[PDB]
Amino acid sequence: GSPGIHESKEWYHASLTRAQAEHMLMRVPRDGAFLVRKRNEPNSYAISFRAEGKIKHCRVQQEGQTVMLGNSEFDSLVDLISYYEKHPLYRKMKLRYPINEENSS
Amino acid sequence: DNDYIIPLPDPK
Repeated sequence: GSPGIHESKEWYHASLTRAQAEHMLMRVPRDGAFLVRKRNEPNSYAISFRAEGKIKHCRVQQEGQTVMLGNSEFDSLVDLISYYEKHPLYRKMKLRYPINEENSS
Repeated sequence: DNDYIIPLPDPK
């Protein structure tokens, strides 16, 4: 809510090892979780998430006008996943796993 | 090409 508009800090990564996220996503069997991280430049972001145990991230693009997460443009980084949070991202993912299998039952 | 995917709601 308050913490998310423009400035954000809780799911996006931009300091710790980005590749280390894959080793942390494989330790969670049965569904993984949805996260994000920075790339090798301030002109492109990515989403690190996974299910089962086949870790896979994503690459969101951005232009000088609006951003393009995929089939929708949403210059807002939080609004981009805000509407897609309830809708389906890839052919099945849905950012519905904001935590690792441990106490979400 | 692994460790990356496109957020598209459909098989295409």
